[PDB]
Amino acid sequence: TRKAVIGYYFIPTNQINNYTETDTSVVPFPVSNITPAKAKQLTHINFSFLDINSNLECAWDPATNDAKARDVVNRLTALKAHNPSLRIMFSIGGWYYSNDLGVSHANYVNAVKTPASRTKFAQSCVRIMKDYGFDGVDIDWEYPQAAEVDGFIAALQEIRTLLNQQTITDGRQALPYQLTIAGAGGAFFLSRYYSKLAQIVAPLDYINLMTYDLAGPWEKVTNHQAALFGDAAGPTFYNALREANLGWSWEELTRAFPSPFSLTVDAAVQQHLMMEGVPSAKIVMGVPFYGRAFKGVSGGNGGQYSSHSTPGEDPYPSTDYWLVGCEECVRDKDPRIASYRQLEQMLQGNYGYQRLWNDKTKTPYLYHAQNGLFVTYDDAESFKYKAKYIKQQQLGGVMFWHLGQDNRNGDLLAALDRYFNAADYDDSQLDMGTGLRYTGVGPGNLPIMTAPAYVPGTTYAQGALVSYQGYVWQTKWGYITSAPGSDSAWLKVGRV
Amino acid sequence: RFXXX
Repeated sequence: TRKAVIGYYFIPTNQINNYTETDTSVVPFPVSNITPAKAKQLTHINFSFLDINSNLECAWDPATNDAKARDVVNRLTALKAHNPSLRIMFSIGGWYYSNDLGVSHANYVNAVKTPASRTKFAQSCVRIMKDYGFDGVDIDWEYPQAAEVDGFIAALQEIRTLLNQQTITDGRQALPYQLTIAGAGGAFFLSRYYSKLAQIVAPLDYINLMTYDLAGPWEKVTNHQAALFGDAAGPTFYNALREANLGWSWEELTRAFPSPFSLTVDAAVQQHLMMEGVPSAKIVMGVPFYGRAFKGVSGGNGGQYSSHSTPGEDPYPSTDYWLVGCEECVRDKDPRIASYRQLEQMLQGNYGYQRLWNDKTKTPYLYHAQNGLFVTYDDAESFKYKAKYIKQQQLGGVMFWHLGQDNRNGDLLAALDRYFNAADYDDSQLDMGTGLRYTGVGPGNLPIMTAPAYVPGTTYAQGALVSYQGYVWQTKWGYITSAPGSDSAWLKVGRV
Repeated sequence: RFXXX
């Protein structure tokens, strides 16, 4: 089946109110930039972002000029005339609105609190969907805390029920209304709801892993923000998942969650696959269409893993725009982030940047020998490995943040589409390398092994293997006399 | 992310 290619499309409320397709200084990336050729390369466009107001219902930002909004949305839905598989989803949330200290956080916690609030919220979701002409709902709450998870799950189940009803009522059997969420792409935020992943993913068509922002000025040493695989020379992190309320034994926790570990895209994907009831087909790998920059770094390894002097303070202090060549950074008042479009232009300039490649993480990075600058980002080359990985692991597809950051020729989007569907692209020889793989093993990814059937009344020594209840077991110590699942001395290590 | 985003 075709791999999903989900592009978030974000347009600031101020750009909506001043929408125009003839002045890039007002609207850098209007919808017209999405030609029919590009509409065909996408399977989903996630319009971002809608919020949840005080009436605990899905709603546009109060400052939004509604007529301008519908006009922009209508331009997006008009693109469906060029691609019968394309869906224009709308995303509820985002960091600004939903983070713990976000301007609308309480509305999220309250919307999912009760059956009544959940029914009211779900109905507003479907209402907004049919009202503006969207094709599905994406929930991007960053992020629900463990105590709000059961409500979160129930809310998703309710939206699922209403959407399936709407699909029938609207004869959309060919292009069913969908439900997805942007999920965490790193163990720390993932730990908030990890124990209930199976319940969270059940009502979804896809869980879009935000497998980016895994590095940034908020960390001590520079690092790749979306390394596919790990580099032993880079920093490692505490595996927060081992502290999840899973109810697993020490032995199970340790094998599923090695710590410290390399915070990579492969780690996030494997961490989801380790849980039972989380199908590979629903996992979507997120990739960034932007890079993160660090200043005051040291050479030696191209700027990688160096200490730096980048204000991790969000609303970038000073008007000191140290990110040379990045005119966009000036426009947006922040030299710590730049779109691939801007980065490409900085590279072809003579701003003193050198593009290097890390063959372990399979990602590029820029090093400014002078000024001491380092930029972690992704490009068409890193997307080759990520696309091959998506195919090998049988993931549902790729997602990205965000469409408006691609270059004018739409090279990053074209590359993703090419790697998945071009008849003349052949990656059978692409070498995935020796970067560190996340080796955690859990209930959802037990390996096939083979073992004799456990014999009741028999005593086995330490290390013995046996089959029982459709699984293969190993003894954690010696002189065992009870049965698997009935004696803590046995560790389930394989299936069939 | 992670206040700007």
